[PDB]
Amino acid sequence: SGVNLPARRVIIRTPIFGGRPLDILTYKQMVGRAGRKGVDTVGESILICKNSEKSKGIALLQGSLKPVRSCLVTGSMIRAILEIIVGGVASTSQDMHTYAACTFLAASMGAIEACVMWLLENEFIQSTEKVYHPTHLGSATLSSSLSPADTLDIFADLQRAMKGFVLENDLHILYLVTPMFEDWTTIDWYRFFCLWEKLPTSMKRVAELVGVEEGFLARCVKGKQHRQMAIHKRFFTSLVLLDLISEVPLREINQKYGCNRGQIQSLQQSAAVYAGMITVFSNRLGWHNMELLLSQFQKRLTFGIQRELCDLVRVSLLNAQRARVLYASGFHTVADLARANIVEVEVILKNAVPMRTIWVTGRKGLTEREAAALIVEEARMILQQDL
Amino acid sequence: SGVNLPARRVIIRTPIFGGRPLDILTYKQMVGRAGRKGVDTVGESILICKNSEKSKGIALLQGSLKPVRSCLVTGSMIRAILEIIVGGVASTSQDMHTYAACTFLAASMGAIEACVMWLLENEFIQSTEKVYHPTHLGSATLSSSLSPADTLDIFADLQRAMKGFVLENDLHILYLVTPMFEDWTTIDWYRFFCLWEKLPTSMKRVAELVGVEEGFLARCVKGKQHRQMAIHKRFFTSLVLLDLISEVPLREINQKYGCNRGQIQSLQQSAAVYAGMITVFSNRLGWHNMELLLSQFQKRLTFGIQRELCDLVRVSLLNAQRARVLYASGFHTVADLARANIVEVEVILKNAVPMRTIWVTGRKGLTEREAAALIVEEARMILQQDL
Repeated sequence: SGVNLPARRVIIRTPIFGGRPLDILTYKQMVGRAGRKGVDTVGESILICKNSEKSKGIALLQGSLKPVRSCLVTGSMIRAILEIIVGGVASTSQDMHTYAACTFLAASMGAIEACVMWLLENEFIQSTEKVYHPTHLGSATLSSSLSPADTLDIFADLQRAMKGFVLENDLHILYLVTPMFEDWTTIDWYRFFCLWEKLPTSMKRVAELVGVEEGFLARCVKGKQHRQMAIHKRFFTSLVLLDLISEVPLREINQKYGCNRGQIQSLQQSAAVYAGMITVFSNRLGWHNMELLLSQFQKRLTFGIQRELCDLVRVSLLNAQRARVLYASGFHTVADLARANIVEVEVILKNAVPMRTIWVTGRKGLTEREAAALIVEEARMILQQDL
Repeated sequence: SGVNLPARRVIIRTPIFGGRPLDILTYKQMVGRAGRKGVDTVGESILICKNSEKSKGIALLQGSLKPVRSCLVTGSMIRAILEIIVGGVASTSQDMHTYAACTFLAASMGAIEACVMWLLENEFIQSTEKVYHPTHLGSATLSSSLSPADTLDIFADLQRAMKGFVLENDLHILYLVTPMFEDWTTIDWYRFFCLWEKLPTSMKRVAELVGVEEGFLARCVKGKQHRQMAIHKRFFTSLVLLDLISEVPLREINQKYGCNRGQIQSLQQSAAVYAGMITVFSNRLGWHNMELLLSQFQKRLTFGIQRELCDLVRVSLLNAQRARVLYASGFHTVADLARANIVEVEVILKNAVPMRTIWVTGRKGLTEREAAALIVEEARMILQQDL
């Protein structure tokens, strides 16, 4: 499903992918890369099958991808009506019924009117004379683009930071921006136990405040609760993210956290969007103090930087190390970095090694002389374009 | 200052005792045991002196006992007038001034009336038309026989356990009954730090609730606050006492807690009186809840037993082991221990070894057959005498 990777021959190992048979939908694009335009006159695919698996394998060759559905109580439809009656375009209930006539479900050929009552129960909409008007929680969910199923928990979770908050460490702030657990990595309980003990006094206070138990953490799982399970994995996700924003080596996290670099950036990119949705959610809800703490946490989770390098990182070619080594060069803001001597940044960028050898996302490789010039050149354009 | 120990010769090491010159008062009784009555016709005392210390040493010989004082703002006088006007005997202020004419200070030959004003400020006394009446705090302090200086802190300390309490472990209850630190032992910070880490999760919750800091505990003292000092040493006294009421061996405490067995009994006997004063203090103050929790903690601290052996220990001949081994013999209460077979308790008492060899306080040594018969015989008298 990714970027086009042309190749003359395509080989598939088994019709069974991860213990399950290969889907036809992904199979069409699975082979579709075979044959380069204007270079290769013939492209081929060789699916590999054994014993009785050939009967299952051949079915994909003569099979066709399944027809599309609408997937529309349903959690994907609650947001649908919330997206229209909160924007103010559709107010009368009868006109809302015509919206359900405009969807994919209607065009394919009851509970739609019974689903707005679900929103009525959860304070998302106030009932008036029927003509519906959004509430403070309803308008905040739409602006931040969260699913209404998740918001009910967040609203009761963010409001539980009202009772008690810690500020020495970023853990409690990070705990409220970790999205979920999904299946981003396989947990290691014994490894978590050793990490649980070595945690400092400040961080252990956070866990008790959000429901994580010191007495039960990597203790009962060894010897053997869905909402309690979604909290412990949420805490582990927050522990990993705190090391990410501390700029610890990514290799070191592997040796310490058990999850490899592939699932780390697939989480810090996903958790950075969450911090960009909680911040907007708290902005529209009139929580000006909470928006202050989470305002800078979207930029920190994306790039794995500290507070110091937030301004340096604004240049698109400084991801996580090209700004740290540059920061030690006496350049602490992007304003005066834009005025750096061109020949000066060449030597400092040469060092710190863990002709197109330096890499920048989007333009493949680059040479050091050009990229260092691009560091200043991009900094020129930022200073006057935003003022 | 203890029990008489006659001897024909008494020899003293140095006039300097513990880095200070020896007092005259203790010197009269220092060698007064020399010469047995009706056995020794001559008793002698030989003080050993060196170099120039002989001039200081001879002052002991020709010295006379220092004249007595009264030591009577003064903390020992606040209790003096509280103890009388709260009993109802002295009410009028002029009669109180007459009482101050009856003291040792008066008979030896201004601020007496000013010390009442100290009691007025601290709510110990309500002011009426001057005729004075007790308050709820004033009548509770007298009955429990606590110094008014200590009560002001206890009342706030015991009202902080009002808001938050823990019950799974006996630590927080023990924290409210540890008297002070005095100079019962020399603290070991590094050993406490290792002990601080190995504390379970439940006990560490108590320390944060009473002012003890996980971050600062055997951390700053190594690298280098009187009320903060008196709390940490209070916590150590409560930490030691919990092992005492867990029936752990006293030898093991020495290897683990660093304080010798001599200072342990000098604490558990002193801390047992405190539990007998806090319980009475809470009784008169109308706190019927922790009067229940602290009711059994005077007997536990005196004998270093658990809850199970509270009834067995009522017999004066079962201190801390003679009841534990007897408890495992199927005898769990003093009611049915009174009906035990005489020959049965002989064999069980013979075992558990860590003719008059078994020892009982107050009667020197005893033989096993007599003492085992005394275990039952004392239990006979208790059953009907108390009913």
